[PDB]
Amino acid sequence: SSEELVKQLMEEIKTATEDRKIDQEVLQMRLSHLEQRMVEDLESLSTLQSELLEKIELLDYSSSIKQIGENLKVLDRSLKPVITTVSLMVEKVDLLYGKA
Amino acid sequence: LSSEELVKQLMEEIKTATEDRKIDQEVLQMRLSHLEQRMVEDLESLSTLQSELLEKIELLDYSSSIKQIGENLKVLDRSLKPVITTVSLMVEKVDLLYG
Amino acid sequence: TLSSEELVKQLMEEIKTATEDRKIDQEVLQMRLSHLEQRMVEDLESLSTLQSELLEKIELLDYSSSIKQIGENLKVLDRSLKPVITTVSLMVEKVDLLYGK
Amino acid sequence: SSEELVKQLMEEIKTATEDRKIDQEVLQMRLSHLEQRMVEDLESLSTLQSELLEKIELLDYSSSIKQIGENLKVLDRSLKPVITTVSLMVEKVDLLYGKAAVG
Repeated sequence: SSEELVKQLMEEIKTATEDRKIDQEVLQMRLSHLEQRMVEDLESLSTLQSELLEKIELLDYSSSIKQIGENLKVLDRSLKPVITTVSLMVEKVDLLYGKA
Repeated sequence: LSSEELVKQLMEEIKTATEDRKIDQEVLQMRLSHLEQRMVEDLESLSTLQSELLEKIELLDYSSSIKQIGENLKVLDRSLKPVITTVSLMVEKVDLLYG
Repeated sequence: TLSSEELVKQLMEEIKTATEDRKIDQEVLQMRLSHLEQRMVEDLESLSTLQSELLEKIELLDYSSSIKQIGENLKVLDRSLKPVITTVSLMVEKVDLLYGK
Repeated sequence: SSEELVKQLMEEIKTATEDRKIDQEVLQMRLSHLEQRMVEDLESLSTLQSELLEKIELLDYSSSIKQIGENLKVLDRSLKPVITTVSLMVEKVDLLYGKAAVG
């Protein structure tokens, strides 16, 4: 019963090492689940992030707005000569109208 | 200092250490599950925010307003120098008729 | 030179030093997960903030009205010019006919 | 078969201890893989977000759109007299055209 206490105990360590074997199964099951959920979800986020990027570059109107701006400055330029050419016609027409 | 008493001491040392290791394992299982639940909670939030960025950014669509302005700017261009030039011609033609 | 009783006692001091060291080793594996959770919590918090700060910035970059106005003002300036263009248009038809004779 | 039992038990404990030592090393190894994957993925999201913060600044036309609004108002104000002036002048051309047209 000292030699039967060693008997029982060698069965406990056999028992406990079987338990530990399953305990380590469950652990791998939770680890893998986290790793797989991390790529499903940290990945999913990256898609949308990049889908947003697409639309940000599809709503770049810097070129259209630079151009509108520049076309408006051409008109505003041609105002100078226009007023000049009109003012010379006014006196010309004023002269014919006084000497008709 | 018996043998049957000293095997029993070692029996309870091992029994304890086995109880300890089990707990350690259940602690680790809980911490892994907690981390995964927290990560999911916090990503679902970010994931929602990013969908409302996808919509909200359509506020920055001006494609149509911008085409209409490009065209009205052509209309203005035809409304100025080409008109004056025909007027200057016209005044030239009247001027001769009075000669 | 190995009494059964003496091998047991040696096994108990052995096991005792292994149960202490097993303890420290497990506390480190535990705190590895606490450290990673925190790291993840902090970085996702920062992400979330920027996301909100981006949302506020999109609202500060809506010049949709300010563009519609320029769109309209410009329609108004063009409409303001049709009457004079018509007048010139008619006078030119009349003058060119007389000049061509 | 007292000392030879202890010596057998000791061997069972040795194989149990060393199996555990390895399971710990295997766990430490998956944890390092987890730590490195998590950090690499979070650094990517943080990279891609700060690239987002920059691209969106390209849609800040405020400076341009003020200048457009400004340059238009000028033109619109600067044209009001030019319409008036050409309208009076074209009426006078009319009155001159009438006489030239009968004579």
